[PDB]
Amino acid sequence: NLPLNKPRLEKLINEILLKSNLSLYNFLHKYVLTLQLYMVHREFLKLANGGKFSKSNLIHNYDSKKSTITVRYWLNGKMDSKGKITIGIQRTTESLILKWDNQSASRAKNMPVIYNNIVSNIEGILDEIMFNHARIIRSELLARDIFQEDEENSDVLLFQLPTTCVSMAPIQLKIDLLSGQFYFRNPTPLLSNYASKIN
Amino acid sequence: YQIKKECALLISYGVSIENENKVIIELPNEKFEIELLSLDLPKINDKRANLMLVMLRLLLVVIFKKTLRSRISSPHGLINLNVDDDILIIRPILGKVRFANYKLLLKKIIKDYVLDIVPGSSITETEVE
Amino acid sequence: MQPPYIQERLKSLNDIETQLCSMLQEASQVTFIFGELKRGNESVKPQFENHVKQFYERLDKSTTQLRKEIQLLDENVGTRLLPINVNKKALGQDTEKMEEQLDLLSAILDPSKSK
Amino acid sequence: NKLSSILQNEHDYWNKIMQSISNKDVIFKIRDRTSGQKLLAIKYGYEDS
Amino acid sequence: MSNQALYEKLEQTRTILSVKLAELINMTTIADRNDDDEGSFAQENSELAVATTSVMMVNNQTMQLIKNVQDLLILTRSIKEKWLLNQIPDEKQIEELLDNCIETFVAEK
Amino acid sequence: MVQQLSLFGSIGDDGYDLLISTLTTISGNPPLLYNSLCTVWKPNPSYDVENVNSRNQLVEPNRIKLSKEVPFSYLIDETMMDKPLNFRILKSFTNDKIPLNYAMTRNILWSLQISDIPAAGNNRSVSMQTIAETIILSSAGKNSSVSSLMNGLGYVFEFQYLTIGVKFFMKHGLILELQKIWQIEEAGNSQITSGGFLLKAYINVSRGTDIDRINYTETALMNLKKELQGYIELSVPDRQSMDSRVAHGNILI
Repeated sequence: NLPLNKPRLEKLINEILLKSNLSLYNFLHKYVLTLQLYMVHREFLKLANGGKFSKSNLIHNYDSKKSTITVRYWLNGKMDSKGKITIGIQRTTESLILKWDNQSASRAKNMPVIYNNIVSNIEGILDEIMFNHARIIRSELLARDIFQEDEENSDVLLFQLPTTCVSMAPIQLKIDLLSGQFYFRNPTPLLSNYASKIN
Repeated sequence: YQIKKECALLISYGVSIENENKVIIELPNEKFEIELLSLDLPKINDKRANLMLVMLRLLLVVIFKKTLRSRISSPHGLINLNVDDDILIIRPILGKVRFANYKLLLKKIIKDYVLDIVPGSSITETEVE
Repeated sequence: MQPPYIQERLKSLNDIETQLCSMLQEASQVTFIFGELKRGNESVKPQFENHVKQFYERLDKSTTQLRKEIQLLDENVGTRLLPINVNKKALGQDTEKMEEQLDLLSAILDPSKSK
Repeated sequence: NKLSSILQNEHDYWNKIMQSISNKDVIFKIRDRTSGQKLLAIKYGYEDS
Repeated sequence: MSNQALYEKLEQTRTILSVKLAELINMTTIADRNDDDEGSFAQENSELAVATTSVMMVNNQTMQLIKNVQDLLILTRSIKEKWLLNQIPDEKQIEELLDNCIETFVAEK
Repeated sequence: MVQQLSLFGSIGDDGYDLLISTLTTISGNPPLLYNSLCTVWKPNPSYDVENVNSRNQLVEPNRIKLSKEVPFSYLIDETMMDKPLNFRILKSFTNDKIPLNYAMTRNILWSLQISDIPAAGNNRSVSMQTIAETIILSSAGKNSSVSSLMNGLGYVFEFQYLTIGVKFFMKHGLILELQKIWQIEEAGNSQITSGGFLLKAYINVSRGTDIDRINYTETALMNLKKELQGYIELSVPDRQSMDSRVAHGNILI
C-alpha cells in the first residue's frame, strides 16, 4: 500500500536494464534493506519518546552510508562491560541481522547472540537481551560465591548479614530490568549508601 | 504522566509499572492498581478507590497552584519541576498507609513486650504539629 | 452568554441585512411593475410612486443605521463594558477545578445524599 | 429571485449559527493545516493555568 | 481602517445611485427618440449595434448591482466578526472535610 | 553590579484602567501592588576632597541611593481600610497630599546603590546603565542609625521621595513598572508625576562581558516595544538626564 513512484521506477529499471551487462535485483535488495532499516529507526524514534527506556537507558545512532545502527544501553554500567548492539547487513545471507557485541555473550553457551525478525519483536529481543545480561552477571556473582542462590526467585540474590550478635539473616538484592542497578528491598540509609557504592 | 514520572523513583519500596497505562503498588496486606483505560454489586472498597481518585486530583491541583505562585513570585526563576521535591502525589497516601501499618506493628510489639509483661503501664497517644 | 451590549449590536446588524434583503426584494417588484407600465396599462400607475418612494427610503435609512454601527465600533474602545479583574479565568480554571472536586468529595463523604 | 432564495438560505444558516453559539472561553481564528482557510478555535487547555 | 470602510461605503452608495439613474434613463428612453431639432442628441445609426448596446447596459447594471450588494453584505459580516473577536474584556470547613476524609480512609484501609 | 537595559514612557491617568486590562491580556499575569522609599545622599561639602585627581580625572564624585520598603499601614488613611489592598487604590492617589509626612520619615532614620551615566554613542537602541549594589542587613553600637552611618562614610542627606505603583512580570525576566512619585519636604508633599503614570520596562544582565545574552535582551525589549505600537510610545530617554554626578545637577523625574 506504499505510494511507490511507479513511472520513475519504470524509467529507472528500463535504464538499468539497457545499461545492464542482476544489477536490478541487487538495487532492489539494497533498497528493501534500506527501507527496512529506516522503518526500524522510525519505530525506535516512536518508542523512545514514551518508552520504558526513555530515561537514558537506550541510545541509537543510525548511519545511512554504512547502513548500520549502533545501540548503546546501560550507560551507568562499569562492570567490566559496555552494553552494545549492532544492527547491520550480514555478508553471507545479505540480510539485516542484530548482534549483541559482548565478549560475555560471545563465550556464553546455549544462548543466541544473533536474532532475526527484528521488526516484529524488537521489544521481545531487547527484553531477552536484558534478561540474559542480568542472568550472566548473576551467574558470575554466584560463581564467585559471594551471594547464595535463592530457590524461590531466580532473579533475587541473597546476601548473608548478621543483624545482631547471634542473628544471621539473608537480605534480598534485586537487579533493575531497565538500567541495571542493584537495589535492596527495604534499604537502610547505610544500606542505600552502599547500594549506590555498588552501582 | 505525573504519576508515571513520580513512581519511576519508587521501585526500591515495592512500586512497579506494568505497561504504559498501568501502575502497581504492593503492601504487606494490600494491592493497588492504577490504570488508564479507554471506553472501547457495591464492594467494600469502592468508596476507597473513589476517595483515592479525588485526593489524587486535589494533589494535582495543589501542584498547579504551587507552580503558579512560584511563577508570580519572581521572574528570573526558571520553572523546572524537581521530581524529588515538587511532585508529591503518591508520597502522602503511601506514607499515611505505611505509617498506620508501622503504628499497628509497634502497638503489637509494645503490648507483647511491655503490657503483657509489666502490668499497670499507662499509654497516651499524641500528635505533634 | 455574551454581555448585554453585544446582543443588541448583533440584533441591529441582523436588522441591517434584513433591510438590505427587503430593498433587493422591492427592487425586484419595481422592476416587475415597470415592465407592464411600459406595456401600457395605466391601472398600476399609482402603485409606482409608492414603490419608488418606499425603495428609496429603504435604501437611505439602512445605510444611515450602518453609519451609526461603525461609529459605535470606533467609540466603544475600552468603554461601556468597563474592565474587570475579580482572578482572571485562564488562571482561575485552577479554582473552579479546585471547588467542584471538593464538592464531589462532599457528595462522597455523605452517604445519605447519594440517592 | 435566485439572489433572494440563496440569500435567505444563508440568513437561515446565519441565524442557526448566531442562536447556536454560547459565550465559552478564549476564541480566535486559525488557518487549518490541511484546508488553509480561517476557522474558529477555542483554547481550553490548562497551559495558562 | 474604519475610515477607509466609511469611504468605500460612500462610493458604494453613490455608485448605486448613479447606476440606478442610468438604468432608469436607459429603460425609459429605450424607446428611441427622433427629434428634428438640432438640440436633441439621440443617434441610432446602425441597426443591430443598438440592441448590442442595450444588452450592454443590461449586463452592466446587473453585474454592478449584484456586486455592490454582495460587497455590502460581506462588509456587514466583517463588522460583526470584529465586534465578536476584537473587543478585549470558607477554609475551616475544608479543614474538617479533609480531616474526616483522611480518618475515614485510615479506618477503611 | 548589573547592566540594566531599559526603555521609558509615560501615560495619562485617563487611560490607566484600560492600560491595566491590556497588560493582563498579554502577560497573562495580574498587577501586584508595591511601594518604596528612596533617600539620596551626597558627599559632604565641608570636607575638601583634594584626592580627586584633577590632572587625570581618575574618578568624579557621585550620589548614593538608599532604598527601603514601607508597609501600607503608613500610606492608607482612615477612609480606605474598607477597600481591599489591590491595584484599584491607585485610582484614589491623584492628590498631592499623602498620609506619610516629613516627621514619620525623619523618625525612620535597606539597599545601597550607585550608578553611572549610560554608555555613549548613537548606535544604542536601549538605555544601557551600569549599577553597583549592596545590602545593609542590621547594625549596632551607640549610634546605630542610617544617618549616623552615612555621616561616618562622609555623606549627607540631600532629599527623598516615595514611589507607589504596580509591577508586571513577563517572560525572559522582563519587568514592567507603572509608578507615581511624591517628593517629600517639611514644607509638604508634592506629586511630580502630576496627573499621570510613569512607565518603565527593563531587564537586568548579571555579566557585562556576555554579549549573546545582551543581544537577546535587546531583542526582547525591542519586540515588547513593537508590540505596544499605537497605544504607548516607548522611547530611550536623554543620556544627559540620567547623569547623577555631583558636579552637575539634574534629576529625571
